[PDB]
Amino acid sequence: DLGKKLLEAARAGRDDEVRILMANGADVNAADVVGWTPLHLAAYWGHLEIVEVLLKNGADVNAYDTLGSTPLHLAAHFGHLEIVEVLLKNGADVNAKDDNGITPLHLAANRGHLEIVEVLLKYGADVNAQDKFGKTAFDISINNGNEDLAEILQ
Amino acid sequence: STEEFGKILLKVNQDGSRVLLRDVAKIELGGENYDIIAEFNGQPASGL
Repeated sequence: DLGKKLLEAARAGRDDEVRILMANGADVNAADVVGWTPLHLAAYWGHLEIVEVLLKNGADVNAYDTLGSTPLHLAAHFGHLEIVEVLLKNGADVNAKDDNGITPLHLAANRGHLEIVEVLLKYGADVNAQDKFGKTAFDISINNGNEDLAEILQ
Repeated sequence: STEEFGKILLKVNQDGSRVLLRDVAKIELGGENYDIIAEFNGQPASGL
């Protein structure tokens, strides 16, 4: 029970305790019941300083949960611009599709994180990428009625 | 939000196009009832 303390520390935002558990050599890809790694929790709750520490000790950036969602899915969905870049810069699959076919661009477009959408596109995010319902990130913007987002995706 | 109510899907047409609630209605936050309006020294106001 060392990789389990890392998960709790990563979610809590305890920068120091993560580095302390990393020194003692805890499993950096230690998954919980739902398949969330420390990198997943840090991306969701938005602990950028921890995301950098985890990736530096070789945290699987393309680690996916029991529904096929990655830390990039969470980061892009909950408007964590700095973390989306740090993830993408450390070789995060920008075209990553979950069990529903939803990509980080789909989630970024849905919540209307205009800045993150541009960062994903910059790293070669497929605009024509459909989900299980045959809906693109542009189809989201038109249905959401987003003027600024729709112009970026055409 | 008004944005969420606006994109309520009323029906999908045979040609694929879809009728949203914002196409047949105006969506805004407004009073339950517009009968009661108050002024304090001729200035727009509310009160208890």
